[PDB]
Amino acid sequence: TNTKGKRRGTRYMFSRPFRKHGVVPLATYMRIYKKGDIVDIKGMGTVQKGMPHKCYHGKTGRVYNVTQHAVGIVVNKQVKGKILAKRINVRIEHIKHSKSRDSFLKRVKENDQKKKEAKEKGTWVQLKRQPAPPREAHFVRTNGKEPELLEPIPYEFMA
Amino acid sequence: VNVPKTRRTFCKKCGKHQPHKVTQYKKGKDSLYAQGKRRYDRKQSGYGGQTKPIFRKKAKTTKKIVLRLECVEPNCRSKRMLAIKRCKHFELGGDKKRKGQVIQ
Amino acid sequence: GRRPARCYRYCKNKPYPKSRFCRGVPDAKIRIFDLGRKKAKVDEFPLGGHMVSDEYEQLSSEALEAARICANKYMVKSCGRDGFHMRVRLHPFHVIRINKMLSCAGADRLQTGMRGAFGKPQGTVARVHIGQVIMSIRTKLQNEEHVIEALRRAKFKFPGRQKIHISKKWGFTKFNADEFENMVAKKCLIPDGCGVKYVPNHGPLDKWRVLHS
Amino acid sequence: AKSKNHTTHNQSRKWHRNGIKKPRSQRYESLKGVDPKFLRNMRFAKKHNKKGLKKMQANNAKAMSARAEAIKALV
RNA sequence: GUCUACGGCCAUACCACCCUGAACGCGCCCGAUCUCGUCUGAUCUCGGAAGCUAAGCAGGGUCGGGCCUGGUUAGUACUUGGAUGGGAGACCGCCUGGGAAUACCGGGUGCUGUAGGCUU
RNA sequence: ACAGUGCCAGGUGGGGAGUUUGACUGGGGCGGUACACCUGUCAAACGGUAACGCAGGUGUCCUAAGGCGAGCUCAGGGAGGACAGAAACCUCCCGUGGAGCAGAAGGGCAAAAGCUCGCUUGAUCUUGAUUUUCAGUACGAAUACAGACCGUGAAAGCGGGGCCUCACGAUCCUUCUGACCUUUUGGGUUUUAAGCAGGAGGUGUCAGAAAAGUUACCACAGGGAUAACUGGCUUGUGGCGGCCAAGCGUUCAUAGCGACGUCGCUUUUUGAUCCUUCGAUGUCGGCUCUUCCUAUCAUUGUGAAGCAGAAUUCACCAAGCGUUG
RNA sequence: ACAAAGCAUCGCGAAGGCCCGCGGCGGGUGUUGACGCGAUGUGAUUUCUGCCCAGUGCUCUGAAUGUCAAAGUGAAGAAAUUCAAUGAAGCGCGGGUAAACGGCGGGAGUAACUAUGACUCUCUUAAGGUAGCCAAAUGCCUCGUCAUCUAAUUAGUGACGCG
RNA sequence: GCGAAAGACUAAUCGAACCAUCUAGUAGCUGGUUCCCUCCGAAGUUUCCCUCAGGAUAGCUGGCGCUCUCGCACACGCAGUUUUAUCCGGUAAAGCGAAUGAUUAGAGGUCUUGGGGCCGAAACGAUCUCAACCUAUUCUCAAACUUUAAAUGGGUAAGAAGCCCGGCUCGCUGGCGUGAGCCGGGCGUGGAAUGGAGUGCCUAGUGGGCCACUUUUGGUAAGCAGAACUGGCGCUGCGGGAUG
RNA sequence: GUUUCCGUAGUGUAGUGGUUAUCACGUUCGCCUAACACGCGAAAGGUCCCCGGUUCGAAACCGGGCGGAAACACCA
Ligand SMILES: [Mg+2]
Ligand SMILES: [Mg+2]
Ligand SMILES: [Mg+2]
Ligand SMILES: [Mg+2]
Ligand SMILES: [Mg+2]
Ligand SMILES: [Mg+2]
Ligand SMILES: [Mg+2]
Ligand SMILES: [Mg+2]
Ligand SMILES: [Mg+2]
Ligand SMILES: [Mg+2]
Ligand SMILES: [Mg+2]
Ligand SMILES: [Mg+2]
Ligand SMILES: [Mg+2]
Ligand SMILES: [Mg+2]
Ligand SMILES: [Mg+2]
Ligand SMILES: [Mg+2]
Ligand SMILES: [Mg+2]
Ligand SMILES: [Mg+2]
Ligand SMILES: [Mg+2]
Ligand SMILES: [Mg+2]
Ligand SMILES: [Mg+2]
Ligand SMILES: [Mg+2]
Ligand SMILES: [Mg+2]
Ligand SMILES: [Mg+2]
Ligand SMILES: [Mg+2]
Ligand SMILES: [Mg+2]
Ligand SMILES: [Mg+2]
Ligand SMILES: [Mg+2]
Ligand SMILES: [Mg+2]
Ligand SMILES: [Mg+2]
Ligand SMILES: [Zn+2]
Repeated sequence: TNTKGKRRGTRYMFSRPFRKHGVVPLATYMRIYKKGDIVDIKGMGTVQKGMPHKCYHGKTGRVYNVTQHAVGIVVNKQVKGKILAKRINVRIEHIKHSKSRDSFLKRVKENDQKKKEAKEKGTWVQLKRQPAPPREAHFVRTNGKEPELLEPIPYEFMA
Repeated sequence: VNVPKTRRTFCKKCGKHQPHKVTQYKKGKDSLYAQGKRRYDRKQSGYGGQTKPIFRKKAKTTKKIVLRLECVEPNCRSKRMLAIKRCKHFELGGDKKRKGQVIQ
Repeated sequence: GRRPARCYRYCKNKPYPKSRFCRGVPDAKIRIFDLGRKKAKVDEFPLGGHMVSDEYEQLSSEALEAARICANKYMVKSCGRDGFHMRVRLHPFHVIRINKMLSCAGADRLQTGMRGAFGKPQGTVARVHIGQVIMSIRTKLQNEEHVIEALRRAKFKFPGRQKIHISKKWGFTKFNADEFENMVAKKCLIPDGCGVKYVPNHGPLDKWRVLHS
Repeated sequence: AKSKNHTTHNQSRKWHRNGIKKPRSQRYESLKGVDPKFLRNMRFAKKHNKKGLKKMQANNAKAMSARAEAIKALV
């Protein structure tokens, strides 16, 4: 049997990456979070107060609370089946803004724009994304060379 | 461990930090007339043998030490409990431990 | 003494290197990984003969022992005591274990069977991959056949199979042998006893000023 | 009388037979867990929305008649 | 072109040495009356403005070490799936897809934010 | 006036009574504790995962070894400097951490979390919310807040024990503390007792029985879920046999041998294992009797010899018939 | 194997020893009296019966300043009560007892072949196994060593004894 | 009870008689458990237990429903998918001329220094030598090492509960504003493919498992012991593998 | 193989809690003696088994090893 300890096996997880042991860069606690914002937890060794727990390391969740230097945040945690939407309290040093959201809200700001315009025209524009289509028959042109002849090369034991 | 004989901390009644007089706690003499004893008396009474369990399996070698604080200002004198983590050695007012000296 | 090499032939368990975590290891049997004239120069021994493994297996410390000696003996011979250099390129590094021989006296009364099956260190063993070299010899280009036969005899002290191969390098370096003389004059390479130092167009200019001076 | 000591063998089957359910989320989730000084204030904000409903109602008809004028000026 | 004050990202900014710095500043620098601190006005605190770029700092320089990025190593090592494939076995080949790391070669060497100067 | 009987009290009491005499466990017993916890690993790059799998640690210690605040810089090395040497003390230079941070390791740490000082009690009082084991129950431990009282610092802040991951304990009972608390019963006053709210006294089998043996005089319910025979799988060990060949053999590797190594066979050794049998397969030898194998001791036929003869080893076809008192 | 004669301890002068019974001023030994009764141990005869009272027992006109209850007495209180002084037997302390249970050791040097060691050093304990006896029904190593008995003996007998 | 003692004997019975009753004593343990057809259909895992042949609770199962959806030319929702973005990761591999830990060789070094020497009274004098260090090198390694660093894989996100305006409320927050909360208007298919979804009650059986690909821990190995991932067998016949 | 116990002067043995090392004998030197004994005075002698760690400091406290010893290996 193994030990239930809160920081078991994190020997390699919470470890500051490389050539970064030291002062936390001050930007990381001067960006703002407000309820609704989506956040990806990523623990960190230097700050021990308010750490998450290793099963949330790498997970995302939205924000529901904001205290003086921590953020209440709801993530999903799968347990033997049933997924429990549970809310944890994590100090800011272990948190980033997830740009996972931000591809859309840029497809949105552009979709809303491309619909307000081209509405004075009435021309229906492709608003939906659409997966990578078949590559659309074209030409190839060799100019004045035949292709280069390739031959499988004779084996020889290198060692 | 070692603790000082006095300390300033919250006195529940005054609503303020106030000087206290620290002393460690010893149990009281058991009543002989508390309900539990009176009951245990006249069930462990008669031709029955022993009735309630009794310990013969002791495990730990120390008890949590309990400080019995009391308000120094008069008219309050409201004693209060304070438990501390265990220790098999304990004193009061013992010798502030003298950094940077010769260990003879 | 020791179980036959059968039982410790395959690489089953993760490497068990001698460290603070296993101790009391009996010192490896093979000790001297190179003999002959290890005081040679690169400029006088152009024949990199190899003995390359063809199977992913283990080699006992005591095997690398006999394989070296029996090659020292078909060498200094036809070659002479000065005319070669022999390298063993597998240091027995991984510690092999033995459950304690299930020792019993008389018929028996008890052994516990498997409780605490974990056993003691018994010896050491080399890990070998396909296409990885075991032994390498270097002599004069004159003496090719005697490298082939000296390595051919050492095959018979080894389990599994291994091909004998003559390298395109110069002696023990990493440099293709058709190119050595060219990279020696103009000093892309500088003699360094056995090996050779590849000097690039990188460093301070005064480091050059020594050469071509 | 030794026995097996553990396994997660067909457990994936079991808890995926009723198809692991991401927790059904409604709008308006509970405020339980938010710091009291937020609520202890936002309840006073909510409790006195009505004091100031006259401003809200007349100022609503102002924009409702200014945008009934904006949609009629377009007409 | 550049500095000073406060900075962001934290080596393309470091380190080693080499060369050059107009004017503003930054500094070295000159004192211990008061404030303050020491075994020592060495540091810190304070009052200064006689000197000098000697150094820090700035700016460059090195077939410089380091870092930052590309190439190669290499479709190599490894691997998701697949077969009534091979092999006594170790292992190995192919099909369907993904795809690294050194040594070895190149290129680069701090970008900027706000507020104030100087080159009027 | 005690002997003695009547009744209470202390002692003594396997003479007698009742009962108990843990669990895990490559059968059990004896050995351990994998029985509550904590590191690194195993663990297959989310988490989670087993064995009496490894390598280890805990039942602590701290009045500061905590809380702020300053102030510096550590291990190690070089060069110097009266006694002074590999080591005392002083001084300069280098010093990304190679020291230190009470302990196991693992993470984390530099005008710090390290060391040195001054001031201290946030190790205090009080509701809830959440994390960790998880049933998503407790206990423990922890994380964010909010409300008081403070400590500290110019201040921003920081601080409700110990830089982070372990250092702990229900019901019942007992004790202590708190409220001009409630009940103490037909009213009223005092004791006394019972409540309410927090601490302590403890269960180490650590979600918590008050507990020694023996049975070869033994009993019952069962168990092939669990041994002692056979049989299987395996083959370490045992036996038998090859390959390479350094050497022995006066000389000569291989007539006969053969080290250092290496590949196998075999189930006439012992082990491992626990698949079969516990509504029982009679569990050592010897006697008798049959048959079979060849890994040939003799005899038929042969090839080898360091075979002159004799004698003798080595090998081949060979199990026909022998192998005793 | 038991018994046994014999040897030996042990209690007891009768309101006694041992013992039965549910109870009586009840019964057994007892129609008894220490040459008797009860309780054990060994086992004829012969020859002997060695050390140890530290342990556990038993026991002793033995000190009970150790403790120790019921009552009893003393004190405070309004009373339940609370607190005092005191103190029986046994426990603690001190004698005796092994024909009570039982116990009875380990190291070095040293003699003129070698070896062995009379002899001499420490250490320990409650004494450290004496007279005898032994590979015995008691010896692991073990088919101990020598002899004898056999053609041949893990058997037998006899000696040897750090057992 | 009785025993010249074996636990002997006490009416075929003795380590404790026979008879009736208390008595249908208790059993986590063996054995059995009675008609058909139809539909659905498991577990051998979780935590706690004087728990390990048993229970408790989790799951997995069935029954009963309900709430709606609309194939009634006029659908939202979900998913053991995949794309498109986007974070997370320390295994295979690699490396050790990058740290830590091992380790071979030479060249280079009186680095330091030594311990022996040989030539020296002695001498960093000469020549060696071996030790330890280190300057460029080189051979080989690490499960409890790591600069690097995959494959498979884990999170989210891909809109109406969404955007965009207007305005009120505050005991929080502040030079003003923040922020949150409200009211009021203004605007629709936001990647592929699939399928009606949501939710509440009771609840049996089970809690000995076994095998195979790949991964992998003890062991020499096992039809051995122990994990992962999926698949099976148990619960299941049929064609094939002679037989299974 | 598992569980214990030790190692200290030439020898057998004390000893502490982490600041020190004993006793006895042996031995060396004197003195008595005609000469040995005996006796009296003085003397010298150990990394406290080898190790690594903790610590200001280890002979003594931990961990490993080496050597000498003791105790278990039962039911078939
Ligand atoms: Mg009574
Ligand atoms: Mg000055
Ligand atoms: Mg300058
Ligand atoms: Mg200058
Ligand atoms: Mg460069
Ligand atoms: Mg009894
Ligand atoms: Mg058991
Ligand atoms: Mg995984
Ligand atoms: Mg500070
Ligand atoms: Mg507060
Ligand atoms: Mg601290
Ligand atoms: Mg009354
Ligand atoms: Mg018997
Ligand atoms: Mg008997
Ligand atoms: Mg079985
Ligand atoms: Mg068998
Ligand atoms: Mg010869
Ligand atoms: Mg099994
Ligand atoms: Mg039968
Ligand atoms: Mg034959
Ligand atoms: Mg007797
Ligand atoms: Mg006697
Ligand atoms: Mg006595
Ligand atoms: Mg005798
Ligand atoms: Mg006799
Ligand atoms: Mg006979
Ligand atoms: Mg005899
Ligand atoms: Mg059953
Ligand atoms: Mg890992
Ligand atoms: Mg069952
Ligand atoms: Zn008070």
